[PDB]
Amino acid sequence: SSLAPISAKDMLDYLACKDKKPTDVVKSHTEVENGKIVRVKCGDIVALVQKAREQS
Amino acid sequence: SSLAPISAKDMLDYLACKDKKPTDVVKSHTEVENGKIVRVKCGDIVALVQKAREQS
Amino acid sequence: SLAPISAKDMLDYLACKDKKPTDVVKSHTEVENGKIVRVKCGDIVALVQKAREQSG
Amino acid sequence: DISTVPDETYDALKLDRGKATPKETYEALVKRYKDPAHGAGKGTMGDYWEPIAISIYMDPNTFYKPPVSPKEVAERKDCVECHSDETPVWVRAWKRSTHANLDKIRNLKSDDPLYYKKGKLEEVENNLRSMGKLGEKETLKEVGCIDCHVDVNKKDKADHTKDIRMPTADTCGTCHLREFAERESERDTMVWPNGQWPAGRPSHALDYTANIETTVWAAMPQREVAEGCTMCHTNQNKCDNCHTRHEFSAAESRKPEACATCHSGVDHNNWEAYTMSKHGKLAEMNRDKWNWEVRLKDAFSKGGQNAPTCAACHMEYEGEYTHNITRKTRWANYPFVPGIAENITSDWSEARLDSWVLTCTQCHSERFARSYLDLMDKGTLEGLAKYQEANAIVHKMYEDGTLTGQKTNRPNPPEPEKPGFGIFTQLFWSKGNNPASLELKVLEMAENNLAKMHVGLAHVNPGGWTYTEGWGPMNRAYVEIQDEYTKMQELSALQARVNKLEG
Amino acid sequence: DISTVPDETYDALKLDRGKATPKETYEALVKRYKDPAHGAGKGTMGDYWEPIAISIYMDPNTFYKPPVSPKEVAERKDCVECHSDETPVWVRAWKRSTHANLDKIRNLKSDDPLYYKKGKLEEVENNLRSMGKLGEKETLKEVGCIDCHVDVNKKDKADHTKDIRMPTADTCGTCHLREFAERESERDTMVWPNGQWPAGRPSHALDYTANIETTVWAAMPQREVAEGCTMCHTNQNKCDNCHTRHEFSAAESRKPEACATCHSGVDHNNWEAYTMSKHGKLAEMNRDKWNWEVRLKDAFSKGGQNAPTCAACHMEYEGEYTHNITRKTRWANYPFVPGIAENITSDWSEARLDSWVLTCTQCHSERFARSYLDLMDKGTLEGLAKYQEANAIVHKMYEDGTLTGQKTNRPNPPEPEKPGFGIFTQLFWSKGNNPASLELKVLEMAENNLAKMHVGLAHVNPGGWTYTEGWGPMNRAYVEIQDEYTKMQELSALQARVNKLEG
Amino acid sequence: DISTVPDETYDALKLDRGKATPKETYEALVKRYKDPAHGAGKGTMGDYWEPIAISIYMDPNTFYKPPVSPKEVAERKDCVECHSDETPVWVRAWKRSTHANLDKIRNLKSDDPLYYKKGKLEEVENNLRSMGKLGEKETLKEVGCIDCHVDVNKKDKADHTKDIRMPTADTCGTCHLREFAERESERDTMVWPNGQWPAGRPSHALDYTANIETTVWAAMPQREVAEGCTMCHTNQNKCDNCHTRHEFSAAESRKPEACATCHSGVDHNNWEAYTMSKHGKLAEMNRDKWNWEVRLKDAFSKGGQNAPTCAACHMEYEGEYTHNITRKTRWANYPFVPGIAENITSDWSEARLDSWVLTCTQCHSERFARSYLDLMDKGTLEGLAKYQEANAIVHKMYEDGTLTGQKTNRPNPPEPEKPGFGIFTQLFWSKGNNPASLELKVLEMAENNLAKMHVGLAHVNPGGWTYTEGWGPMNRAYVEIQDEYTKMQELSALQARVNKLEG
Ligand code: HEC
Ligand code: HEC
Ligand code: HEC
Ligand code: HEC
Ligand code: HEC
Ligand code: ISW
Ligand code: ISW
Ligand code: ISW
Ligand SMILES: O=C1C=CC(=O)c2c(O)cccc21
Ligand SMILES: O=C1C=CC(=O)c2c(O)cccc21
Repeated sequence: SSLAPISAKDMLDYLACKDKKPTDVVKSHTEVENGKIVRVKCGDIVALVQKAREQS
Repeated sequence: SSLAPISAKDMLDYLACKDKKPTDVVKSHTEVENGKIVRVKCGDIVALVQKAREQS
Repeated sequence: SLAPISAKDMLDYLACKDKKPTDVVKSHTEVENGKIVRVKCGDIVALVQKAREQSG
Repeated sequence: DISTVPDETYDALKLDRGKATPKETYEALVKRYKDPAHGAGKGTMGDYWEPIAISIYMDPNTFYKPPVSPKEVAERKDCVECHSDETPVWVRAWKRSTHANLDKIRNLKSDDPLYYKKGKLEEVENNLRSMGKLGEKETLKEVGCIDCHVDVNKKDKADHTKDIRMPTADTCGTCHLREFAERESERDTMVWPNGQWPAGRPSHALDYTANIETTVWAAMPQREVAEGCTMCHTNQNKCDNCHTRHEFSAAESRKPEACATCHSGVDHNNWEAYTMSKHGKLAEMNRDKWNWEVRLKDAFSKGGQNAPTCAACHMEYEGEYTHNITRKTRWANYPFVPGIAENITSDWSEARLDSWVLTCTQCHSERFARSYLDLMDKGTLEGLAKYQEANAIVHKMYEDGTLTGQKTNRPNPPEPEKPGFGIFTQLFWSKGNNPASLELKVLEMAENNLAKMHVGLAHVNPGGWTYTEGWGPMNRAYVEIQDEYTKMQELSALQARVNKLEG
Repeated sequence: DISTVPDETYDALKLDRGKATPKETYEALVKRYKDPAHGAGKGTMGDYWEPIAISIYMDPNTFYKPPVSPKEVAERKDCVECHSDETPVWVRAWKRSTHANLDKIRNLKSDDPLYYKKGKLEEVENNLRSMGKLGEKETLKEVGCIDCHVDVNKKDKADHTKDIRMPTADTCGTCHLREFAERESERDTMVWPNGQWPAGRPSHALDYTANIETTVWAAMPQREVAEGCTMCHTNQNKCDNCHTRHEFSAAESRKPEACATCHSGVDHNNWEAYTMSKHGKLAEMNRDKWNWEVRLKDAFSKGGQNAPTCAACHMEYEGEYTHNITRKTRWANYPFVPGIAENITSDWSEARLDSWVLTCTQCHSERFARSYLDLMDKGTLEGLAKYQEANAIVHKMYEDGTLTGQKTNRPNPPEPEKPGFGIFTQLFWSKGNNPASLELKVLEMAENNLAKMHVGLAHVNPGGWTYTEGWGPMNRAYVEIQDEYTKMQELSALQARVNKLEG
Repeated sequence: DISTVPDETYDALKLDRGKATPKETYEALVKRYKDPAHGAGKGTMGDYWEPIAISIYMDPNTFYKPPVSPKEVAERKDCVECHSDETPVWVRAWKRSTHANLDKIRNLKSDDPLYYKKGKLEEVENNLRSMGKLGEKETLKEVGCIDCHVDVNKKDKADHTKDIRMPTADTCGTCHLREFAERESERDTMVWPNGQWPAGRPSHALDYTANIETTVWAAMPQREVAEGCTMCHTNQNKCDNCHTRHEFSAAESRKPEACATCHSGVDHNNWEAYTMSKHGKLAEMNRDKWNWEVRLKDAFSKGGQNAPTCAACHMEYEGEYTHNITRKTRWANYPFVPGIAENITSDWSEARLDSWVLTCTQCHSERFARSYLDLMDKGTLEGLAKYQEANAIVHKMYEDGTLTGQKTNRPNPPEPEKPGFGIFTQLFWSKGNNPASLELKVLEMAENNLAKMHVGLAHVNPGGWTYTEGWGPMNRAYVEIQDEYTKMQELSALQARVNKLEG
């Protein structure tokens, strides 16, 4: 079947969190807000990816 | 003398109507109307070209 | 810090080197009223020398 | 059996590898190759377009017929004699070709690096003997004009007005069954797990099918313009696009310049990116020190090649070089295709990623190779996200109907294309405000700039995804999309106050 | 008599082919060459521009004078010795040149493919004796610095402050009268039936005249910018633009790279289109297998050339290779020129079309050659119609005065240029809203994109008229012209309602 | 003493030229090279960016650590054996290199043009003896993997997980102290009189420092995009960007193609401008006639080179060729930099102009050389003035706050960048209407078009500053800036009348 859509900003935050603990926080590779790079908790992005994979 | 001006769409419809009967219908090479390629009757394009040949 | 000089003035200065102050040359960039602007060498050289004294 | 043909090809042809003979395997390939259900013919939209004069050479199996003049009959030698003054270079190029000097291959000693051509010469004869084209002990003397253009190893008369044909891929496959099966294997190896692309695509085996199955290619009236696309999509029909006629030099096809005519442009600048890379510039500086005549398997050892080429990087798979160039594809040049980015972390892509590392570890280290390939994947996603943010702005206007002339002057595309937002048809057809400036700008932002960004990342040209191509133009597209969107919002707010004063 | 010079050249010079001596023919060529009425001098707009430092080398017959330093007198041998360290490569390049080794040509046997240079050596000596440059028993020793830069076959001292000259075309024509007459024949062969271009243009014989007769070239104040155009238009003045100084290699001029510096750019990308074609990429892969020293007549047989080059396609006419490159021009690169498209079906174009087919049939067949040339003609007309529809929109606004800033901020172009719509001056001069964005965009749509489309069609680069160049950008220009036109229409309708509320 | 190192280098290092030994000079160079105060390390903004996988190869002295696998210890011969199958081409390229065949340099006779390499081999050994790297009677056997990647002239075992290093510039300088000192001299020779650029910049010695000290390079989140900039700024860290690994061919670095990957693009098209010039096209036609193996000093005499290359023009200074390419810089590619134009007439610039004429006089005359260099300077100012007029229009709108979305949707740049008008950060970062279209268009008008204009002037490509690049695009940018300014003024005037009707 067709794979569930995932935005490229989410793919990068997912790729940046590989081999890292879910509580680790990394900088987004594309998002910038209030003059700073948006920080992404690794537990949230992996959860956002897995919730889309289960819909496939 | 100077040659009479002929639009490129008329040049293409004339070349598509060469060695063709005046009643034949060919496809335009550039025009599209109402979501379909415009059909040009060969009698009309040759008449428009011949009226330009006599003005040269 | 060096004093700022517009590029049109640099060109008019190069065209007035080894020339009399009363000589008039054509600008290399300016066009007004459908003609190239003529620049008197006495004015452009004076504008450069007043900028040289503000340099270090 | 052909050891360079994957299992998926025999499985799709209902053949057993052990018992399949060169004649039996060839017949099964031609059946699917010439089947209109598998892409042959004028395609599904053949009722909307008609061929032109040059089209008989682009798709010979569908449109070609021999010329009415001259009305002469000729033997094998009569082709060389009459055409020695009708096509003088064609005869002189054929004379130097290996096809006319087969005894020059048999007398090559075992120490000369070109001894591998003798094994293929015997294999070529091996494929013909199974088909009953020559005796089991009779040797192939030459490959003349009558062989390719009429019938392989013909000994009798041929009519120039009835029997002349354009040598298509199957004509080349009669003798070169190995290379023809490897290219046709692309229909079976290039299968996407989530259906991102049609099965067997993108590939040289279905480039003509993809070309004629493009809606805008059949719908647009400018047939001479659309046939220009066909000239880059003729690998399916003929096999002289890398080793050209009539020299048919294998050393020529290995050079990077053979891929330049097709794999270059605003939507896939592989030639521009590779040449400007260190890999390509080294190929331009050291092409006089390399032996291009040796095969790709021996190019790094017996050829003295120290920089990678298009044939070396793309035709290699797990240490073997075949005419299948799809077994390592992951991104397929267009990152915006749905499912391509989401599949880059799958085991399907990771297996092909390891296959690419195996190609680079022939020179670099595995740590260095994977260090840059990770940059290619993440760098491509960084560009993809830049387009997705700009596309959300233009797509919002499309659903809101606020695009320029969207509701006033937006004529329908030529049949059989349906009107849409940011469709490929708008790249080669335009009328009125269809497409709009914002609609075309964001379309090209992905179709052209984002693609050239990934190409620059895949072919190590730093400027190819930073300043010159990719991130540079995408930044400009993002800025101008934001600028026009804010401008049109201000214009809408200004027009809203005018409607208030009139109501 | 020179058998490679057409009848129109002798007829225009009032000379009889049989009785005309090399001395009489040379004087008649120089008379027209240096006549200000035939393009020599500063041109009709010479009162608007003044030369710069580099202009003495671009137009030597008008501006060059010997330098005041040094004040030394020199013989023939003193030229080589002192310049061996003042201009070391010029001396070292000239020694390597054939001009310094003329006895090396006499020992060439008849079996050597370069024996034709001996016949030209004797022809050069034969022309010099007709002019009274040496005794009938004296042999030409060498072609030294004093020969080209002072006087041919000078035997006494020369003053470096009085006798030094830049060797112009007539200076080269003193010895090479054949090639000089062939180039000068372009004034007489290139005559358009309906006056689409000035007589003798476009041609290498009047490229400098065309440059100085361009209004913007004389009107613009940026002389250093305009003189850059001159650097591509110096074939009329000097003859070292293909076989450069001081090697003057005939093998160099036959290579495609010799035409690249001039025939390349946004309005005529012949170098980009040819190289990216299969013909050009084949020339890049096989340039080590070809004998560039052999002449073009033997290049396809005795030179081993299997792909066409710039010199092979354009200098050939009815089987003979001459320095006249105008006898096969039909489109002249710019399809939007009035009368060019309507003349493509005339007997004048059809005769030159048959002359092009004769060039193609040296390799391809006549059916294949005419099949693509028909694509080039129709494809150019298909692109031309795309511009004509977009030009009608912008020209519609110009006559209506609705262009941006047309009535508020549109200053006149620099004298002696008259204000107009979409003029060539607006490409190199701009002030205020003169030109406008739409006006410049549609101007570039024809001057740049439409021109590059035909170039891609004429030089078989499929991407050159589809995705990358030609139809690609023309499609975008059509979209952006339609988008801005609809926007300005909506802006005008909104402004009309404001005037309604104020009335 | 190194005779090719300027006095300013020894003076800046507090050393006396005469008595300083190679060991003493090397330690002083490495001290400043690895000093974070002189550009080493992560830079002043190191807390804003983190390295990626490829960064351990881009800046090894800051990020590189040996790989955890394999965990084996190896001698010299074990490097060649195991890597003969792990990186087979790396071994085969090193075997062909001069580093593996040092006895081939000692047996070179005096008649061989490559005899100068023996003097460098003896000088390399002389530098190592001062540093205690080999016996006073021991000859350098080879330059193996363990020498560059572990320690120079190592005789015992080495741990693959602890002692493996990436050969940085100082690693190359242990043996090649001359070329390492010449490159590091750029920190001291490139000093601008009014501080137009930072001291020692632009130069290959501080290209990585300039890269990491760029605000947008550290602020932007797209590390894979920003690291593409790093790949062109690695000359400071490693020395294999011209003579690549692992052949390290001096003939390769002399070719123009070695500089193409970095000196090419939208802001500095030096490769595009040179190649399309007559100088470059001659280098493509005559690269088979030149002996690239001879040094640059002997390239014009013993190499037969008649056309200039990148290394010949830029590494030359007063007749000597060194790795310092800054002692003749005048324009520094970017004419819009404050103080650059005003400094072009100073004695500092005029002295370097005279140094360029000495480079040009190798072929041309001083009159011809100064004639075109006068065109380059005046032509560069003519383009600069065109941008200055257009920048005044956009800068007026910025100060007036009338830019699109300047006060409504203009988010701040990523830290530590402060918001501004026409800043370099807006080329690689954009969000909302920051930057605006006019703001980015005038920025690119100078950063890209004006820069490529001067490059075309400096590298004699006539189309590079007229039609295609430079004046062409600058004209379009000027037109479109003028058009949008008139449109927004009319839109502002129309909006003012709406507020009048509402008041
Ligand atoms: C049987 C009559 C053949 C036909 C049909 C085709 N080829 Fe062939 N070719 C044949 C042999 C026995 C050989 C020599 C052995 C070998 O495999 O090399 C060749 C040669 C070639 C080559 C090699 C070029 C070189 O540098 O040695 C190429 C690249 C080639 N041929 C291409 C080719 C193409 C494209 C064909 C279809 C049009 C084709 N060949 C048909 C035998 C026969
Ligand atoms: C008489 C003093 C001459 C002048 C003036 C010029 N040329 Fe010459 N050239 C001359 C001779 C006797 C020859 C040898 C015979 C021949 O083949 O022409 C040449 C040679 C050339 C060549 C070919 C060199 C090669 O290696 O093939 C070229 C391309 C050439 N000449 C060009 C040329 C130009 C551009 C001149 C004006 C600067 C010029 N020639 C003047 C004799 C004389
Ligand atoms: C580019 C269009 C050129 C211009 C301008 C000039 N020449 Fe030329 N020349 C050119 C080519 C491509 C060739 C090769 C012709 C062939 O058949 O291979 C030549 C040849 C010559 C020669 C012949 C020398 C030889 O073949 O040995 C001569 C003597 C020559 N050219 C001289 C010459 C002169 C006098 C010119 C100014 C009128 C001139 N050339 C201009 C390309 C071009
Ligand atoms: C054969 C494939 C050619 C090669 C090789 C080159 N050119 Fe060409 N050229 C060719 C054709 C069929 C045409 C158009 C014919 C027509 O009907 O107009 C052209 C056109 C040009 C022109 C304009 C002159 C003309 O005859 O139309 C120029 C100035 C031109 N081409 C330049 C050019 C250059 C620089 C080449 C080497 C890179 C070159 N041509 C090669 C055919 C062929
Ligand atoms: C001592 C073990 C060395 C180290 C460390 C480096 N190089 Fe070297 N190299 C060395 C010698 C004795 C020679 C002989 C030739 C010479 O000119 O000295 C070389 C050779 C080169 C060359 C020229 C090769 C050629 O074929 O001309 C180059 C361009 C070169 N070396 C570059 C280079 C670089 C980039 C280094 C750091 C990675 C480096 N060398 C280190 C000895 C030694
Ligand atoms: C003209 C309108 C053209 C048509 C109808 C056409 N091409 Fe092409 N082309 C490539 C990508 C495609 C695809 C996509 C993949 C698929 O559907 O199978 C289609 C249908 C198509 N073209 C038909 C690629 C792939 C790039 C990559 O790196 O993966 C090519 C390589 C390619 C050659 C090509 C050329 C040659 C220069 C031209 C002018 C066109 N195409 C035009 C276009
Ligand atoms: C700068 C402003 C320039 C001027 C004044 C100029 N050129 Fe050019 N050029 C070609 C076409 C022309 C013509 C047209 C034909 C005619 O009227 O006689 C003129 C007046 C002209 N230029 C003067 C062509 C033809 C293209 C083709 O394929 O037929 C060239 C080839 C050509 C060289 C050239 C260059 C070199 C790169 C440059 C920078 C310019 N021209 C600029 C331009
Ligand atoms: C990406 C955002 C990039 C950064 C951070 C960067 N480069 Fe570069 N580059 C050149 C000019 C500069 C400068 C200017 C002078 C200085 O401050 O020292 C900086 C800080 C810089 N780059 C860092 C030049 C100069 C051109 C000339 O002729 O003088 C180069 C050559 C150069 C290589 C380069 C590349 C390689 C292709 C890329 C992709 C970038 N830079 C991106 C850019
Ligand atoms: O060229 C194409 C790239 C992506 C794509 O989706 C596509 C398509 O859907 C139809 C025709 C061409 C293309
Ligand atoms: O370069 C030119 C192309 C077309 C044209 O019409 C023209 C022109 O009319 C005057 C100067 C140059 C040109």
